[PDB]
Amino acid sequence: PSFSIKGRSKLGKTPGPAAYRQTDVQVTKFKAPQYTMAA
Amino acid sequence: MRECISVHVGQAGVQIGNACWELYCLEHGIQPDGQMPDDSFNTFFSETGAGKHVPRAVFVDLEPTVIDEVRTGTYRQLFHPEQLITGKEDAANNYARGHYTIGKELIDLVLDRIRKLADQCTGLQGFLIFHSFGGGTGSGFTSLLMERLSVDYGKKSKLEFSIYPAPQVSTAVVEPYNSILTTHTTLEHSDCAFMVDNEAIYDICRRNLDIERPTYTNLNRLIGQIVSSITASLRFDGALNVDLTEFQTNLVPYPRIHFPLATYAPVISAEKAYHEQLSVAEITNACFEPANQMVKCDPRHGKYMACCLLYRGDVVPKDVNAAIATIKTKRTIQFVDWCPTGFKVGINYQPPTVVPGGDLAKVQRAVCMLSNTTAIAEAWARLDHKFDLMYAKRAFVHWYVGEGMEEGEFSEAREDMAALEKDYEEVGMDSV
Amino acid sequence: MRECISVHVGQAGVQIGNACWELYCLEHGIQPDGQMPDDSFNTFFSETGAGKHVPRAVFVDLEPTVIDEVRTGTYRQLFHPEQLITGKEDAANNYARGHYTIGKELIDLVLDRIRKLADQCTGLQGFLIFHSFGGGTGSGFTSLLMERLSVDYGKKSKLEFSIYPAPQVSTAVVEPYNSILTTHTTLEHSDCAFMVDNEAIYDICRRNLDIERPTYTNLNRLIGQIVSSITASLRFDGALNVDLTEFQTNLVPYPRIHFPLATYAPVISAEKAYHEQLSVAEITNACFEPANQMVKCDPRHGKYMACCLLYRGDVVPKDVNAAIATIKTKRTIQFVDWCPTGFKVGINYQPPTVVPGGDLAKVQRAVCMLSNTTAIAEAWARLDHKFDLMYAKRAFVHWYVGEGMEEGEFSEAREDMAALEKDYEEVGMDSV
Amino acid sequence: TVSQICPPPRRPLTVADIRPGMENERLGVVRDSMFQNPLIVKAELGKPRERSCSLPGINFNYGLYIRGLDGGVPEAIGHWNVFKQQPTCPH
Amino acid sequence: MREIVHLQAGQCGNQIGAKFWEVISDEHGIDPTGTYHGDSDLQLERINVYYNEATGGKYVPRAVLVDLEPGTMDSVRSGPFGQIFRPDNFVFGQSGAGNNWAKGHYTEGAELVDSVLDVVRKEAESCDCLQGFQLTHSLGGGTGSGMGTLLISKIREEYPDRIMNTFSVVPSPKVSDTVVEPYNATLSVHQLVENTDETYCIDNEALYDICFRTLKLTTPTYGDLNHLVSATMSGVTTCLRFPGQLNADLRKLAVNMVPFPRLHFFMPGFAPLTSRGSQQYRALTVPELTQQMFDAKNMMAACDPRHGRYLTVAAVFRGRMSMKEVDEQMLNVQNKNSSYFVEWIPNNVKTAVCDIPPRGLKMSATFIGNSTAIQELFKRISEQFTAMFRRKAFLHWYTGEGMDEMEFTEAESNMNDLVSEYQQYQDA
Amino acid sequence: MREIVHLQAGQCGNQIGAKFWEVISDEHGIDPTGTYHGDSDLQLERINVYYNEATGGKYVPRAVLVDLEPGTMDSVRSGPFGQIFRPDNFVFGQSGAGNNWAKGHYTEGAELVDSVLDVVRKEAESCDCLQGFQLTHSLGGGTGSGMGTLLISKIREEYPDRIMNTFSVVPSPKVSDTVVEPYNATLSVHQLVENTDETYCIDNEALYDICFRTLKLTTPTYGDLNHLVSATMSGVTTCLRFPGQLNADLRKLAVNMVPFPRLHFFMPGFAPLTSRGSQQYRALTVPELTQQMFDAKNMMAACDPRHGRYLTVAAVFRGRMSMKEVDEQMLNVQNKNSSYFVEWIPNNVKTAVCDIPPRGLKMSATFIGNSTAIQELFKRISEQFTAMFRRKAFLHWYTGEGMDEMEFTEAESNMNDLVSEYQQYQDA
Ligand SMILES: Nc1nc2c(ncn2[C@@H]2O[C@H](COP(=O)(O)OP(=O)(O)OP(=O)(O)O)[C@@H](O)[C@H]2O)c(=O)[nH]1
Ligand SMILES: Nc1nc2c(ncn2[C@@H]2O[C@H](COP(=O)(O)OP(=O)(O)OP(=O)(O)O)[C@@H](O)[C@H]2O)c(=O)[nH]1
Ligand SMILES: Nc1nc2c(ncn2[C@@H]2O[C@H](COP(=O)(O)OP(=O)(O)O)[C@@H](O)[C@H]2O)c(=O)[nH]1
Ligand SMILES: Nc1nc2c(ncn2[C@@H]2O[C@H](COP(=O)(O)OP(=O)(O)O)[C@@H](O)[C@H]2O)c(=O)[nH]1
Ligand SMILES: [Mg+2]
Repeated sequence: PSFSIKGRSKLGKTPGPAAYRQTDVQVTKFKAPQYTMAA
Repeated sequence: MRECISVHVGQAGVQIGNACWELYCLEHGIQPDGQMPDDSFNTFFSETGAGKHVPRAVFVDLEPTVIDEVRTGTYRQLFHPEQLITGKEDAANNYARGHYTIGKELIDLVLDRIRKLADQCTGLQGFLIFHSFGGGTGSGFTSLLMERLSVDYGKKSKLEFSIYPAPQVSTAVVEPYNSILTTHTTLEHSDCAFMVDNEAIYDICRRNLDIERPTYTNLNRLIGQIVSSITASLRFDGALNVDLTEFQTNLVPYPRIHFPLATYAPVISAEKAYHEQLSVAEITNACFEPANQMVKCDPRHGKYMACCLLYRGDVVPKDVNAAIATIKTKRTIQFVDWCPTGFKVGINYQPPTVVPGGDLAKVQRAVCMLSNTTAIAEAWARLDHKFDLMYAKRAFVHWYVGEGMEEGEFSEAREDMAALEKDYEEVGMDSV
Repeated sequence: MRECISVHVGQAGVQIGNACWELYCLEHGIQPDGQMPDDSFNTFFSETGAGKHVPRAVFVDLEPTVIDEVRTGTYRQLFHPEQLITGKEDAANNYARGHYTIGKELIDLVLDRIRKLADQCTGLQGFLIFHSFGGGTGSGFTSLLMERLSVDYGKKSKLEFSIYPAPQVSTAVVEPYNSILTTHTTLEHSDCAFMVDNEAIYDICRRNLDIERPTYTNLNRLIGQIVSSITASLRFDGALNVDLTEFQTNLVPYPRIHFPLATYAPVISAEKAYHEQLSVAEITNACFEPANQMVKCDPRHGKYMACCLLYRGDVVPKDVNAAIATIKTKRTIQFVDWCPTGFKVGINYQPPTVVPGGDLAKVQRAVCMLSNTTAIAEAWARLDHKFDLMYAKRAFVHWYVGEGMEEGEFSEAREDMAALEKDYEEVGMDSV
Repeated sequence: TVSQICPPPRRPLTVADIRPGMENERLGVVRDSMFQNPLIVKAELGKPRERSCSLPGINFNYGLYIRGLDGGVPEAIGHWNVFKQQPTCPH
Repeated sequence: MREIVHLQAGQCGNQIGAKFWEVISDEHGIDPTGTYHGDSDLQLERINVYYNEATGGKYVPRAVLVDLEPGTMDSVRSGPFGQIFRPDNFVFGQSGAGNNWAKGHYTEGAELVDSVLDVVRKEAESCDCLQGFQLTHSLGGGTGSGMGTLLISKIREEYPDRIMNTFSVVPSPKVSDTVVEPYNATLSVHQLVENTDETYCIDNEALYDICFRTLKLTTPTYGDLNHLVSATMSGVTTCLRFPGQLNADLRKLAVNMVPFPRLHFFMPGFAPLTSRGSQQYRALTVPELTQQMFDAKNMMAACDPRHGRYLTVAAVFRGRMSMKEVDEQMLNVQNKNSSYFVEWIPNNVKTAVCDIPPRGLKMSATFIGNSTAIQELFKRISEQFTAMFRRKAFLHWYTGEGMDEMEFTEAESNMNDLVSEYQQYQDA
Repeated sequence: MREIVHLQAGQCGNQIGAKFWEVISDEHGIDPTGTYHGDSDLQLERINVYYNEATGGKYVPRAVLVDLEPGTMDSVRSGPFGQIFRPDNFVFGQSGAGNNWAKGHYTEGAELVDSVLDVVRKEAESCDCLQGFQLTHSLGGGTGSGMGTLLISKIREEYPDRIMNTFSVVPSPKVSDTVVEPYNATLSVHQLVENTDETYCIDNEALYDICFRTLKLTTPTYGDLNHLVSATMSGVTTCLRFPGQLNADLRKLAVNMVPFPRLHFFMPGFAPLTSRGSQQYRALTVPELTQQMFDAKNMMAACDPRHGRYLTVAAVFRGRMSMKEVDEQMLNVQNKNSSYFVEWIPNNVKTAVCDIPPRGLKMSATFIGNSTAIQELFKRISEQFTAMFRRKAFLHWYTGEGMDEMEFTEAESNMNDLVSEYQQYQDA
């Protein structure tokens, strides 16, 4: 039988954990009120 | 190993979504609450722990009710408590209100969920977005959404399901505007926007399905069955299965021109067939009958370019060719002189499922036909001319221009609209 | 054999101390009574004659209330009756008070017992401070402790877990004074000063732990899991265990540049963890995101230097090593050109024990990231800029000089901050 | 859910679990439903949101932990077992 | 001593390859497990041709299963003989194919090609003596056309003297199940015309027609359709394994068939195909087995051999027959249908007779011919190409990877050259 | 007889070595306790080679365990094989071996070497012809590299003639467990191209590949990886504990496998490395183990064996084969891939056939090949150094335990020297 050495095949998406500047609570969740003075 | 993130956006979408996810859950075998009492589920679901099959979706709505009801319903214990991103103020039928104003605030929380849903995926063959050419949430957001995803995720085929403005019936006064702008940000950032119009769905379920007074519910189940069919090959088994990447190379016939139609044909009234069962031969003809077209556009006034016929059920490999033959001979059905072929068969095995309490029978066959006929040219030409009437006397522009959209944009959109016109006209003029 | 001396100082550190010792007790089999109903308690629980496990700590604050709370509360039969070092006045949000007055009338009383702690068992790996940068005992008393213990003991590594001022969130009007006044005597004797913010965890407890009403007790349990993880690799068996004198050798490149970050990855509640499969792939992909950094600081602006990924629980080492190769090929976590490496790994065999009746889901996995990035310089300019608005006329200075203070250190601390700002800056640029 | 570890599952809050003192001691009618949907549900002092659903017990293991049919290297190296020609019954 | 391997490439060829190892393994007695449960001894004496012996007596089929989608070998593994193959040559790419000859040959193709050539060689070196290979592909789409023609390219320089046998379902004229099928065949048959000596061109129209006019079966699926294909697949290489009278391997067929190097497109046929309802009067005489071969209804390609002369006939007869009666009927077909046979070649048939018939059927033959009328197939698909290419319909999705208009105007020119030189000899 | 001293210094080596002791205990039938529970006399005849003896027969392992942290001590102690080890040989030192090259080579580390060499001596003396030194270590850490290059230096001076058979896990690209490995590596290679003759370079980036693409596992732990290493460890000494047609000792594995004096860094490998799934579809023949010995996916180190004309290779075949095959199958491989083998060395292969096969695999082999490919492994750590040096990186903890910029420049110089040496012949 002939035989020969082989190996190291090349074989064997998601953009980033980071980027995507992440926003705050006053967006999709409850907003604590604003409380102006009295005049 | 095959995955498809589903971004249900806007009321329309979230609605078509709760109809599609029921159809999906049943087909696979999970009770509306996860917990299945196999690789099928994978395409549209992901297991996580002691039987908590959760879906691959991300419900998005700038308004907080259509998703609130999805959060306090029966499928509440299914969708991740974080995938159903709601919001605050609505989008007042304003492309600007979504794309430029309100919308620009949730885009982050939607694309980060999309990010997570895809790092857990191992083969995103294509996204499935569900929008409506009616208002901002469905138009503006889906635009921003597309643009970002287009570059952020990449060549992954983003296929979308859209509800086009009907040529007479409508629930808006500004729909001509909203829709035209959506195209300017879709004709270049999508691959196949399987369209549909309620007016025709309200006739399929009025001439065939003997059902008067149909509500939204009984108009999205049929949309669910079309989408279920185009995603059944990459979910169960088959003989000539078509991957999501082939519903493109074998349909879109030029750079743009990427808007397929739809025609599930064995739509049969519940109380009807007691001594009959449709056979491929006629089930095919049914989808081509100019009365099952779920998108209103005299299919005869044009030239069917390409055609994909997905057969689900006991469809035999050689009888689909019999059907294809006769159809090709039928004079009326005119196929362009450029495409000598013109069909793509998909014999899957799983028979169309039965929503427990709907309007569909248990037919052992199906023919979801996604067709690209020039006819749609006119089907959007109507909307275009409706735009003309309003814009002429700057009407309802005050509202959009006052949310961050240069009035110029409107005109530029009509330029891209009138482009797809000559394009559809051009992709027909018989070769000299 | 293994040891870590945990010194709890200030209002904040005592509060963290109440909660962090809950974790250490509940990991082992010591009920809060003190008696145990093998060799893993020898790092945080000094054994006695009867079977009691008196903890290795010292509790000190000038304020009587916080220690008397421990001297009246439930954790009271286990604490040494004298290690509860109680002062008799208050540090008064004042660097002057704690470092050059009533602070130096409690030193010999706290330095006797902390000296009495070293001589009763062997193997002192390092030193654990718990304080805050805010205004008083955590700046005045903390300073005089860790400068004096750096000559009396010798060389063993000195770790602190401070509560840095948020660039918004603040419960005192002179924090920037008493934070730049505790960086001259931090930068020269603290090997790794693990700062933890307040604003971030408020946000982390809201998005992921899903608390829209968080109290201080919840803020300290999450930090309690952070300090448990670094001290679990010397307490429990593993596969790539790190030691308290070697993660110094791989996290601080330059002698001045030493301030790390911190992130617990399974930081999520019960109604989301049944919905999510906390596998190795995204449990390392949740440390790197800008929504789980326990210090409010932009992690993208500023390129990463070294990442000591403390894994915990059941993780298969290949799944780790392949997931690490992912975080390198993605293009937003910029790593330094001066090290192509930068990823220290380590796996323990003990799963996280969440305190029962607690917010955190009980997960048999954890990734306690200990980051070190060139971004915290931008989180130092914010407190530096606060100095440049209250020193322009020298407000709130008469309490400082009034007890006793030179005005010299105020300008001298700024050029120390100017040194620390410029130090975390030259290590970003390329040398051609 | 219930079969997920034999200790009782984490029941959502009901009428009988309301004590005097907390902010959720709700004035008006107290039935089992308003504490099971979140927009009537308010927040308490440092607790999760009212789970609104049947969650498993405290000791339940969350997430998938794969236990593959394995044994690994001292199975692939430690033993060479070829396909056994099973003797069929004499038909 | 003698070897041939098989290369299942494409959804077609893998399922045809499923039929390959259930008509061969039953022809010489191997079970679904792999154990030999047979009766005759002269079927393990040449097992080394298609099989590799293992420890204990299990025989493994030397065959790779090439694709660019895991779905089609999940099907063939779950099939009745899906345990017989090595689980190491079940090589699969994970990204899809999209029926693109372009994407399955230049971009998503060039990830599996080193991996398949690693497992092609590991069997093909492990021989005593090679004669050639076998690759069942589509010629009508993605994985079959694209990857398949890359294999026959890279496998050619690596063994430059072996009988490279490729099987292909040519896209039928009326039957069309792929809209891009003239954009797949024309570019693929471009490469087929140089690095392939034996290629048996089959279709799907005539395979249906044999099932509706000869077998009388009113439900031909894709299972029984490929059994007729697998009948030829055996028959041309039954003379390799099974002993008998006047012999002919593959190099023989070639030398005694391909006249000029380009002109090597062949047409198969199974001779004793009878309707299933037949039970009585069982005497398959040789004078009626010669009529069901040279008729244009058992032709397994779309083109008919009436609209052009032949070039060379190969008939691998099987069973026990008196070759006087065999030869005299090879004469009469030449003499009776004299116009539909070459005059510049004196004798236009090859005869090959085995001794072992197929299982069941006492007498059989395999018709291999090359009529000059297959240029009708090559001209019609050129007409199917000159209407698409002229104003560039699907090209915007084939030029996206980097194959510009240069490769299409040259392939059509080579297509017209394949039409022209194939026809200039019909004039004679 | 010929004895081999075994030192276990480091965090990685400690476990690789303990794992080795099980894959050497089973062969000589030593139960975890210490009594012999085997079945043949062909194992007790050399129970005096890797094992010693004891009143009764508690053949205790001649090992010397060392680590400046009593962690692995109890870890190993409380393991599959612990009791057997000598309580006295557990020389440890409650300290902090902080991953730092200047930890166990200059500071704390050096304050134990004395007690270490004290044990090493006790054994070395109580024995006949000593042969070599078996240190299981890691060329990327504190003890592993620092204390390693110390114990080996202070042993090649006390025992010159005796060879030095170390086993190190060289750093790599993908797998990265420490941050200051580049340093710990370069610094160690310095005192390894000057005081060793048998350095078996193993990696974790290709070993994991073997355990994912060959033994297809789903949970490759740390025990799995070490077991593959342990195999080759108990394979290069098989011709010193068991009979064999053609034997080859560790000096024969030196005069033959070390071409020029400096080129002594070799890569390891095992033969029967197939998964259970296919361990029934493939036979285990001398003409088969050779491809599972000459394949990059069966080498436990990285460095594509292709990019580098292999200098000298050796295969300790085990079991009962026929040298007629061994000789020819080796010969074939050689001339078949002559381009990738070297020319200035006419023959480039050494065949060593034992008679005792590894528990199970009736025919096994260990591939130790010196190739001009290990240069890449020694160039990746060099570029790593450059970066973490141009801008003096974590040197503030090295140049603080008694180090000097000079040392680093020296190490890197001597490091790049070996690259040039493994290239000045490659070009030929
Ligand atoms: N098929 C189908 N179409 C729907 C359904 N609900 C709404 N639509 C379509 O959507 C149009 C109404 O506008 P939408 O797009 O739903 O409004 P929106 O998505 O909330 O966007 P905004 O109005 O800007 O907030 C109608 O003309 C319908 O054609 C539904 O349940 N099924
Ligand atoms: N996370 C957390 N932070 C706390 C807690 N208690 C106090 N803090 C922090 O501590 C700050 C309050 O000032 P401290 O630094 O604690 O006061 P002090 O140093 O003890 O000085 P005196 O009160 O005068 O003795 C706040 O800004 C908080 O950020 C707590 O329980 N959890
Ligand atoms: N005989 C046979 N022909 C098939 C089979 N499947 C598909 N075909 C033919 O192949 C053509 C389509 O090629 P296709 O399978 O989509 O290409 P591929 O998926 O890239 O290999 C159709 O015209 C069918 O007639 C099969 O199982 N058997
Ligand atoms: N392959 C393998 N490598 C290991 C194992 N245990 C540790 N290592 C390696 O050892 C290296 C760290 O060495 P280090 O702990 O600094 O050596 P030390 O001086 O003894 O502390 C890491 O790169 C690991 O890859 C194991 O079980 N298998
Ligand atoms: Mg205080």
